[PDB]
Amino acid sequence: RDKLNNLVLFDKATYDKLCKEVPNYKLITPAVVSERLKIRGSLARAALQELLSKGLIKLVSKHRAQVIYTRNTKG
Amino acid sequence: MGRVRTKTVKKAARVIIEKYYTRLGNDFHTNKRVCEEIAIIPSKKLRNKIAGYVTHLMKRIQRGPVRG
Amino acid sequence: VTVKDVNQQEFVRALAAFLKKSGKLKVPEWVDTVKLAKHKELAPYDENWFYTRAASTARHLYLRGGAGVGSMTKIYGGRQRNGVMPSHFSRGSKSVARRVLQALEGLKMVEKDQDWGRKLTPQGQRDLDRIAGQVAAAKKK
Amino acid sequence: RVQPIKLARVTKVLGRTGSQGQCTQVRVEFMDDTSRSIIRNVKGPVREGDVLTLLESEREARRL
Amino acid sequence: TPDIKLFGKWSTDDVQINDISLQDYIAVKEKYAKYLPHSAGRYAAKRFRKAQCPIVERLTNSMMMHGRNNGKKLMTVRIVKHAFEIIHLLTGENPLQVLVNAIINSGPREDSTRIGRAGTVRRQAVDVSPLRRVNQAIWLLCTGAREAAFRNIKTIAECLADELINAAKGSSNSYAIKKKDELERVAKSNR
Amino acid sequence: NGKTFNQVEIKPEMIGHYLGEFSITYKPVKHGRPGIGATHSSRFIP
Amino acid sequence: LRITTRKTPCGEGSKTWDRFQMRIHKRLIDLHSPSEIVKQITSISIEPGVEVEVTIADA
Amino acid sequence: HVAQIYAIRQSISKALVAYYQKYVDEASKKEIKDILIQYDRTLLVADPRRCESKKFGGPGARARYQKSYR
Amino acid sequence: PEKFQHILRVLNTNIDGRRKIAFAITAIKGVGRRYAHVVLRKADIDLTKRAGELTEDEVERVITIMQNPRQYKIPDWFLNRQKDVKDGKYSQVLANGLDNKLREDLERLKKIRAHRGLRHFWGLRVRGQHTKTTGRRGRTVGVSK
RNA sequence: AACGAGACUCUGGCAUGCUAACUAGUUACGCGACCCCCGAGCGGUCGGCGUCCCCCAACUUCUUAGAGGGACAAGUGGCGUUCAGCCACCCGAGAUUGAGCAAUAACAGGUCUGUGAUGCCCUUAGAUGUCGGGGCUGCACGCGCGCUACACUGACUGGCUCAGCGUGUGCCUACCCUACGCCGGCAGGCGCGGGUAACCCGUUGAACCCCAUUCGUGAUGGGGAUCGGGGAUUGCAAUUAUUCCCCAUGAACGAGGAAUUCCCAGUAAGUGCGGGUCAUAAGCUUGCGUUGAUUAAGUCCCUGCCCUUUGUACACACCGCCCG
Repeated sequence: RDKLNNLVLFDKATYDKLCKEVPNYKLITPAVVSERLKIRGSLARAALQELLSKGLIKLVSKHRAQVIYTRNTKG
Repeated sequence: MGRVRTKTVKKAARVIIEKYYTRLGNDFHTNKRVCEEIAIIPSKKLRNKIAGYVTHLMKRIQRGPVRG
Repeated sequence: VTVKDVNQQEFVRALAAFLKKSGKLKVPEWVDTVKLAKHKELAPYDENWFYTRAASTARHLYLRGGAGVGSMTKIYGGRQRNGVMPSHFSRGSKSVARRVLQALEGLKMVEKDQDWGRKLTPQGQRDLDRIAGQVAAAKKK
Repeated sequence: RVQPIKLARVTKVLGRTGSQGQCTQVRVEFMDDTSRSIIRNVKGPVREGDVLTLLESEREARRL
Repeated sequence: TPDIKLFGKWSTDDVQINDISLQDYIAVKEKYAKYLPHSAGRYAAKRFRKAQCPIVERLTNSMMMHGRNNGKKLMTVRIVKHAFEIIHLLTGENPLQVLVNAIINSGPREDSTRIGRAGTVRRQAVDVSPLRRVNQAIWLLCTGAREAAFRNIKTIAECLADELINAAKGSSNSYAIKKKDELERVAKSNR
Repeated sequence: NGKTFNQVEIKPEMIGHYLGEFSITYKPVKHGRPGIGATHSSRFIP
Repeated sequence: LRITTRKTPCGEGSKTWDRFQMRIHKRLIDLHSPSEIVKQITSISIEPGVEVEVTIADA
Repeated sequence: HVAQIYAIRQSISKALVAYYQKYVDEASKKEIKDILIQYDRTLLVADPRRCESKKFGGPGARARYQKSYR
Repeated sequence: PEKFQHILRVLNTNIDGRRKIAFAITAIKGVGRRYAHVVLRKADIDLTKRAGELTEDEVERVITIMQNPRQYKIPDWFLNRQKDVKDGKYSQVLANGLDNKLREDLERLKKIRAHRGLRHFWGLRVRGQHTKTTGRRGRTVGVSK
């Protein structure tokens, strides 16, 4: 085992980066938010649900055990 | 695979061709029904074998003479 | 439409909500202390589990010939992890299902009919197929 | 080595060798020269007419 | 399209095998394209019979291993539908051409074996069948995603699609293209 | 017990229990010094 | 009827068993006619050890 | 859940055929036969494979209990 | 958001604000996960957020609803202890009192000196279990000369 | 010429051919009843959904079990002495689906604790032949067969949806399987009814699987050992906890050395169920379904076995014999 740092709620830099990482990244899953930031992972699940209501991300597929989200579906 | 014919087949096959040479065709099914009438073979699977060898012999007997 | 046509995952999630609006279902006091079956290790997350289960009760009666408190439990039962011992099947609670079916019968969406089992009232059968088309109206079947 | 990647195809299978039958002798045609042929040892299950990917044809088989 | 199945959305046309060596054991589109990878359960009763069945199905078969996952072929197909989806968003290709490169780049060119002399280990270099290459390459990359997701927050779908990228474009960040070159490095030595 | 009558006084603090919990029927145990075949080594003599 | 039991008394040696089976057969012919001539003709003309059970009515 | 799916497919394939075999001519259904049997997957045929009977000394029909020499 | 507080101390055990409310509370002895999902609902608060997001007003109510469970209508059967024995009531025991209570019942069963206390004092299994192949701490045994 | 092999018996796989069925179904209406316009139309009717109604209806595809047929290396192409056979292919169920039965001769193998089978010896009233209690479960240790685990291909909580081999009171001496109604969180209690069983339980409304929430890489909510208190059931009796249930307690264990077992197609592995023992009780054994891979189409390297040739100081047979 190991020790990895995580945060269960946001602070400034995480939240502000969260809005601007979106157009920079084509793939968006909660797992990828775990590594690029230090985020719990369950935090990232609900964080993406918020963004989809704004239309800053787009759903592309959904399942019980895995969920995919994309940038804006533009090209 | 395997399934090399036993002596019980080869003994009676020769006999049945000698004394009922005329009745034979060269088809499987006709040669079966003849063996069923000119003799009784007490199994069904055994009958399907003895016919097939009787057929296979009758092919060669229409060439040069068999030595058995 | 008949209830056969539609998805059934969708069916219950609109039927559960329907009942709770209309003041229907007089619920037992015990609903926040209830494991809900012998083979569970926890209470449900849900806080309106009673409403959800009454949906699934009335649906099965539409399909099959209707049966009592015993049979409902057998339909719901699942696997029991006995720890170090190998898992086996077992049946869940009874006294919950005995409150469910009597609560439905108070609304006269079911009734004790002949041949050893409650059967769903024509008023009940009307209400099922009424909201069955509401499902198709909603999304689009 | 400094030879580029060669391609050569089976003409015939000869028989199996090794100390558990794990190697297979095979004859192969060079696929650029139709009168050239070398014998090889090939590990995997082969049929006939399939193509291999030799790194050299300096090597040649003679025994198990 | 109306006479030949896609994959449920993914064309099997504009898909090539870019070797002449490894085709006729890689095929996916001659008529072998189907809506789903599944069989009635005929796959082997002859040595040649193995080859015929699709590459995409073979991948699904070798994905379920190690005890708890055996006999759960439907769960396995969930991982594959996400894989192609992730591969297409992530790089943007016909996501089968990714897989075909990933298989061809992971198959060994030469291999070693054992030979008994003097009661001591000696090794001999030998060649490898095209059918061996395909079987090996399917094995190797599936071990990668299985290994990575054994304590990672990442799901196996994500891990597997990453593993086909690094195989399809060699970069030695995969479990496959590493392990390929290990074998060939041995085969040079004892030869 | 099996042979022996172990006597006991009855307390008011023992109520609910049985009689047989206050008289044992085996020697607690001591050891030991492992014996011969007490393992995959014991064997041979001639 | 299945009986699956040891082939070895006082178990020793390689563990073996033995399947025995009995196959019963039932079949019934329904008649509708006067009960006299039935009970007359039925009980006679039976050579083997085969059982028969007459019923007054069932339908 | 699984084997039912193959059963309903196998029946509807043959059902369609039989309707043409009885009320329409040969050349209609001969065509349809060539199409299905091309990607045969047990649409017009049936597996003969069913479970084999277990014998003692194993938990399966082939697999055996462990054997110890010491 | 919600940066207000994190790790805190409550009665007898330190409880983190890192974890969800119910699961956080379980660390305190005499409270399992099953016991906590009840007590939160009697308190009529969310269990869908972290323990660091509770206020002081709220957690003050929690311990009251916990330590008088009969008076907030949690059933008697759902408690740790029903008629302790020689105390005469239904009771619910929590962290540091649990150990004190536990040590008494050990002492009691050596006071009377039943079979129980002897097995306890000897360090052997209380319940019907074989000890022939069960245990080991020990195994170094030799016999040769 | 004979025994074994094979032949044989059982089982699986092929029948819209044959035989016939309210203790098995299907279809067809006759329908009348319920339901929603859900589609054309209006709600009727036509179509769709199941149930009651079903017959003096029609049929036997499905289910059931009987009589029969079918596969033979049969046909074709290679190969073989062109013999015996072998390889590929068409048709198609390919010449191997799995079991039962099994020779000569032998073993100082197991069983006097299956036997009112049995020799001889012993014991036989202070009995080795009956009641009460205790023990076969006692632990510093060594080994074998297994079960459950070490998580995210997961756990947890809801929702959906599929099966088969069987078995059951009227028996042993007191006992079965359970529907339905009522009461209880649960274990369970209580009131009624059916079943001699293709008739009643049971259209066996099973698990894995499937669909949606929650947890987040943390010895964690993974794991459930240890242990405290309380409630039920069986029995004449439950203590060294018979079994079952509720709350609490929360350990080792984070993929395993030297070694080693088993397996080739509905097979391995995962997963549940019935029977056996049973007053109460399977982590065992014996069968059955369900989901269902990877790898091989070989070889004598290891281990071992069959046949020939050869050597031998061996025949209690190399686990032999024999020297200082």
